[PDB]
Amino acid sequence: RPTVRPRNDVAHKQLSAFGEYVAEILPKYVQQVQVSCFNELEICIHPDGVIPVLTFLRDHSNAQFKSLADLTAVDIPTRQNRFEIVYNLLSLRFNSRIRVKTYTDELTPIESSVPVYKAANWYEREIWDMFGVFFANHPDLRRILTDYGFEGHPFRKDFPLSGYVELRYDDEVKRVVAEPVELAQEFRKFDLNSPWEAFPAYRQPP
Amino acid sequence: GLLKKTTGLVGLAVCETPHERLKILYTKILDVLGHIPKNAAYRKYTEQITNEKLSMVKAEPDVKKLEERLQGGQIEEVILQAENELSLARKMIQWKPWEPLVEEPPASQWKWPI
Amino acid sequence: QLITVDEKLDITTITGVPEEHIKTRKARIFVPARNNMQSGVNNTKKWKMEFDTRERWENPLMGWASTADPLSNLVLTFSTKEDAVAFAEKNGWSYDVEERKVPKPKSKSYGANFSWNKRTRVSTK
Amino acid sequence: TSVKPIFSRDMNEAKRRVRELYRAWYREVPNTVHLFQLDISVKQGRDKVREMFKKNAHITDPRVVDLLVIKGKMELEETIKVWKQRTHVMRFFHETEAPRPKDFLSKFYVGHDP
Amino acid sequence: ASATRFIQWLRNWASGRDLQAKLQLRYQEISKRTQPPPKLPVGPSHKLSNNYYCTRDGRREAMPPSIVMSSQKKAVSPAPPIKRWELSQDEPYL
Amino acid sequence: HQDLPLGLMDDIYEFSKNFSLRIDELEEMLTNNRIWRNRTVDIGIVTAEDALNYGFSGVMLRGSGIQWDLRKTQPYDVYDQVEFDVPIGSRGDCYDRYLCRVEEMRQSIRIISQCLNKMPPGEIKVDDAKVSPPKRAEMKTSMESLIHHFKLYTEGYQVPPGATYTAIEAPKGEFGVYLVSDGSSRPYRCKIKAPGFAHLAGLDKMSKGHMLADVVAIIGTQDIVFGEVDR
Amino acid sequence: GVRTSPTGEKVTHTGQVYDDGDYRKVRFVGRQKEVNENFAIDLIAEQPVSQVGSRVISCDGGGGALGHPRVYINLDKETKTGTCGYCGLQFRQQH
Amino acid sequence: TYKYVNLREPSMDMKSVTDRAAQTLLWTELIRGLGMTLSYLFREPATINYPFEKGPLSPRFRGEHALRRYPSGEERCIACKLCEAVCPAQAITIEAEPRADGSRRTTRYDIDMTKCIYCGFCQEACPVDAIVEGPNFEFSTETHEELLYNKEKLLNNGDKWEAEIAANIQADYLYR
Amino acid sequence: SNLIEVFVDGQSVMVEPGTTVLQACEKVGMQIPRFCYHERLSVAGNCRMCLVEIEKAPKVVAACAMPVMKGWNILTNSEKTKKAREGVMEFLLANHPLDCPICDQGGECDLQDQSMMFGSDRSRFLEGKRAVEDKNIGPLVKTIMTRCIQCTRCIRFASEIAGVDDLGTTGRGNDMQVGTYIEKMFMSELSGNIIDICPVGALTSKPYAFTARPWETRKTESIDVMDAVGSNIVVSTRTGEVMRILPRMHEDINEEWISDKTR
Ligand SMILES: CCCCCCCCCCCCCCCCCC(=O)OC[C@H](COP(=O)(O)OCCN)OC(=O)CCCCCCCCCCCCCCCCC
Ligand code: SF4
Ligand code: SF4
Ligand code: SF4
Ligand code: SF4
Ligand code: FES
Ligand SMILES: [K+]
Ligand SMILES: [Zn+2]
Repeated sequence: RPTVRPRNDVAHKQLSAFGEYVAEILPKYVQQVQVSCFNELEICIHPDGVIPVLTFLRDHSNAQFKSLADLTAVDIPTRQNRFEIVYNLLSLRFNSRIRVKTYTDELTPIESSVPVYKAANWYEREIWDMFGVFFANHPDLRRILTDYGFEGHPFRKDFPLSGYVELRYDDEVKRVVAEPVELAQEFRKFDLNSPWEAFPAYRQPP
Repeated sequence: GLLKKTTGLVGLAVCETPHERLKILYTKILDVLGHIPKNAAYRKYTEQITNEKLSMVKAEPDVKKLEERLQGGQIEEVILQAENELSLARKMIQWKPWEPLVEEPPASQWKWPI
Repeated sequence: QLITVDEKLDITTITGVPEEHIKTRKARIFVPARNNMQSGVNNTKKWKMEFDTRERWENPLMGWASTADPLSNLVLTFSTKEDAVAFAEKNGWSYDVEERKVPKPKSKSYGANFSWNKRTRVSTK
Repeated sequence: TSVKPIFSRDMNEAKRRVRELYRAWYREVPNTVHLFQLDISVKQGRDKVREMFKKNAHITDPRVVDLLVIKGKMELEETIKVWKQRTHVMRFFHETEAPRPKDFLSKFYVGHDP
Repeated sequence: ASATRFIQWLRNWASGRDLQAKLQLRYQEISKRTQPPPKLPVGPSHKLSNNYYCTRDGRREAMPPSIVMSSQKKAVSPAPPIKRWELSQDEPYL
Repeated sequence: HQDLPLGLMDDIYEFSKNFSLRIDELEEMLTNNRIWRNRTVDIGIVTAEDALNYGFSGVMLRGSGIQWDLRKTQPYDVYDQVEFDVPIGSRGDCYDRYLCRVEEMRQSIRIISQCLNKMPPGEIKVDDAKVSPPKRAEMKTSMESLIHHFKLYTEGYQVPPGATYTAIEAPKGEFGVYLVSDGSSRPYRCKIKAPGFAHLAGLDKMSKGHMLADVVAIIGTQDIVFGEVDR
Repeated sequence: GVRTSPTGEKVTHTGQVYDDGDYRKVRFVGRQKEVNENFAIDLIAEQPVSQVGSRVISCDGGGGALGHPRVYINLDKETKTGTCGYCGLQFRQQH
Repeated sequence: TYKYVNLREPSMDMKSVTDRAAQTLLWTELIRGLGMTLSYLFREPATINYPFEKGPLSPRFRGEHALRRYPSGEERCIACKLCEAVCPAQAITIEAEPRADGSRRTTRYDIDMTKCIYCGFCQEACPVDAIVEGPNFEFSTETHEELLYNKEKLLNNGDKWEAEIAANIQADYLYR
Repeated sequence: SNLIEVFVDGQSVMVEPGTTVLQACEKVGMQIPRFCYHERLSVAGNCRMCLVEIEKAPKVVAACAMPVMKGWNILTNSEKTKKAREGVMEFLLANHPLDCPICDQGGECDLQDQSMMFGSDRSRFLEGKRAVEDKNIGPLVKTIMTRCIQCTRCIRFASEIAGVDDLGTTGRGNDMQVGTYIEKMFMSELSGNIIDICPVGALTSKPYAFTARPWETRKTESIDVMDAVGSNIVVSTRTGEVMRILPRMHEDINEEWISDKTR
């Protein structure tokens, strides 16, 4: 079928088998395992298990996920633990990828994974900067992307797109100053969602 | 069985006695694994793959043919992976991840879309 | 090792929001009304949180709509009103909660269109 | 209601960190005024430090206090290492911002906001 | 292309290459800036029958993830080990 | 978005036919120049293990001998149908990474030559008008096409809920997006994995034991564009 | 169809013009008010009505795929003409 | 498949060692580098004589915006707002009302040229070929305000450039 | 006791006798596509967009009108159901005018949206289209009747809700036309509600004509003050300006209607 993405059952079965393998070996930490219809494996864990689970996947002979592809956060305000912490890992030995997910809120530290991957250093600084998730035992946790003295965590869903302050050069004080934001043209919010359901397969129970 | 000049990976030295090094390492792993409960999946699975690797090492004196059996790259990569497993096994004893789940997630923690 | 905290969760001091946009705002927690121009109901499933509307004025140069309200476009989505209320409380916003309106079950009967002695009989089809 | 702490296990431990941070800021102001060639006085800088601390005096959650101290230490580091420029230090003082009126009548005359 | 024979010889010798065969300035070998109109083909879904969208609706064949374990035998790797690369036969060494 | 205009492929062929000579002239200036070698040889050496654990990708890996290239190992659109070689370093230094990049240019021309010859006929966007807009001539004659055009350019297509980490072998290394769909026509979250982010994070490590002027060379060897580092 | 106001300012095709006390016209002092003088309302009115022999006619604005979406215009009423909603051309059923 | 870029053993015979000593002492590879820059001195440069000569462009080129008309002079734009909806930068602002003759037309059509990313999405979205990106790229200004285009400016651009815009559309519309 | 068990895609649901198939589906969160059906009007069953397969039954049923029987399994997503929807949508769009850019319904149109969700993605109609003359029914409701899909919602609303029997259908077959036959104005204090219930841009607000698109409006839920009923409304605004007033459903006050003064 020319327009439809072909399925890959063989990879789906392999990744499912490995997902059970991980769950059996680390029952203390694994809460959910799932494989998407495009064959990506996700391990959902208790936050206490960040270091043991990541170490296992890096070092175990049947895993060897030696490369941390990416580390990021997602803000979901409706959840009690609004922040989802996503680790994307790559195994060159087995030419495979795995995603490890955990959660935290605004006041609960997550264990820094710099001991497992040195790559994690800056990714965790960015998560702290943009989302305000604190990582315990980080060698140097501080803002990385925002301005010095910037207040707030911009990537949170309740942070306004245009922020609270804006900058200009003021001649009286002969320096750049920060003042409350005023826009000559307000950003125009669009309501795009169709009132008609698009995907029956994902309908939620009433 | 001539000794190769280079592994081709920067920082990974050539190993002069790969068979002895691997026999020592795999035996060490099985020793550390004896301290893990018998019904822990980490022990059962790691003992199984370790023993298979140890049998290959004993059944192949040719390094290049041994490398092909193990499918782990250079024999020096295989030695490094064994050292990683030995280090992991010692961490697992302290972590004890075979214990029951510490805590269930809140009700809708892994529900997507919301 | 865990500790015990009994304080009501309050994060207003660590979110960076200017004080004006916490104390003087009124969050509205509600399920959006169905757009009456369409019959689809898929936009009435989730809870929303929006803030009070503030001044928009005409830009002298172009006539564009200008604003000084940083929350003018902020709209948050929640699975339940309890989640929305919890989010509002910990952020220090005062809020109003409007109970979800659900269309009541109707009694429909095609046969009633042809009633022998009731007013429901239709004069045209 | 049992939670993972950040640094402090209770308010008494948390308030020790607050006092330590205040001392560090208090001693840093004279250097900051000289290093950034600020036109404010050392007393003004310390009066501003006290004002920033004082507005958070109502917090009773040790985890919130820990984050405030954590963020306060980051801000102090940015100042001591001169990662901030003069504009950043002076942003605490809102020199170019006109006095916002507070009483009901003044706000009524200018606009609609409360 | 306008270089004299002497100057062409001088620069060919200095560089060591036959520069004139591969000039970096374009001349008449480029395609015309006016071209005949195209007539592009149409895709596989351009049919008048046997073409119901529900038989070619990729988006609606997407499914939620398969939950293999929820908190509510031989060892396996995530995939078979990767095969050793083979040295190029075009030119193994620079 | 559109098909190739008539005559473009001929001009790409004309450009490609002469380009390897331009690389040769570049190599005459640098490859054997003792000053260039002094500035790059044994500068910014990274071991294979450190490169992996620091999150490096692309030439930052292959320069140190790691045999990895997503076009080969995790191929996309049609990379499995073209032939090319992956250049590999042996010293893990700036000079080897320079050589890898120069050789990759040669292999890129080799791929381009195959794409020109094996270019097939057909449409250039999915024949599915709930995703790709219809042709303008159809939009102006058929009711279905006009509705789909109107909706695709106002609401956009809805994407089924889910999350993917997708990566390619970009010129600077592995470039990926962790894209989260909530079922609507707007993405819920889009994290951009930029290879230069991890690479620049490794500058302090790579600059150990080097002089100030070597920091310029190491930054260059990493090939850093702050559009993607900072996003 | 450019007309001017008592103050002298040209009136645009959307009817815009600053009134007498409007300070905003200071922007034109020493410069000029850009006004397009080809008023489309006056130009389309110059087009003749097209006589046709059917109750229904189709318009695509001319030029095939270079015009507008093709629409069908009903010409049953004799009081008025049929006007294309896209391009403003008019049609009339003859006899 | 892979290749090694820098994995070779130098020959250690006397002839080869003496070759490298001569290179070290006589700077031969450096002299060879001088040869290449010498050959470029005697090549014709690639510079064109701007503004008397111009770089080549194609009919698809995305430049300054313009609003187009029908042959009768009627505006093509019918205020559908598809362009405004698609604009990735929110650079377009539109108001509309019934015209005095009942026509559906705009009363405001603004493009902030300093918000615009010159992406061309507006001209793809337009159902009537009303808004286009024209061929002009030489419209830099001395003030910011001059780059905030209203409808009169954009209609004037269309009347100014229509001769070239129509020909360019004539060359590319079969690829659209 | 009184309730009977039916199944919606295998999911059991208990419904009262007389419940239609469409209402049973809505009990499990599935909205059957519709055009002629409106829950506050009498059932018509003419658009046929609601056709749905009943397991082990060879003929699709009009879900809006068919009473559900005990033990039925309603397959709302079967191949037979999808092909029925595609076919009906194809007939609906065959004579429909290519008006979306100039049509005020665009962006909040049930024909557009259900075409996207349930119809095919292209046309195979190779003929010329129908064109219908417009009717003048007063200064509030603009008629562009070539867009009408003959759903008869307006007729049923006028007769049953407004108690005015002025709207009907004349002619037959493909030439059937909704209107008043004679020149006549639909001036009732509830007349403007036919704009809302008309699924297409056949009936549109004259004062609102051309001024806005739905996606750019901001919706402020509010209350009416034109009388003492207290009808719930939505105030649509754009860039600081009020653009129109819409009903906001409230079962215990105005349901989903408003008076013309409120509107
Ligand atoms: C019979 C009895 C006779 C006894 C006497 C016999 C003597 C003849 C035999 C000896 C020949 C002596 C050569 C003298 C030139 C200097 C040689 C030299 O110093 O070269 C080595 C120098 C550094 O070499 P390097 O690659 O860095 O490695 C060495 C460190 N391990 O490398 C360099 O210096 C490179 C230069 C760097 C500058 C590059 C820019 C200049 C390049 C263009 C120069 C053009 C030639 C100059 C001509 C000038 C004419 C006025
Ligand atoms: S070119 Fe792109 S950014 Fe500019 S107005 Fe058109 S759609 Fe908007
Ligand atoms: S320029 Fe085109 S797309 Fe934009 S409002 Fe006018 S007709 Fe619609
Ligand atoms: S009623 Fe809907 S489908 Fe018909 S022209 Fe209007 S917007 Fe398009
Ligand atoms: S005018 Fe509208 S409501 Fe009335 S029959 Fe036609 S489509 Fe239905
Ligand atoms: S909704 Fe059932 S036939 Fe119209
Ligand atoms: K309507
Ligand atoms: Zn027309």
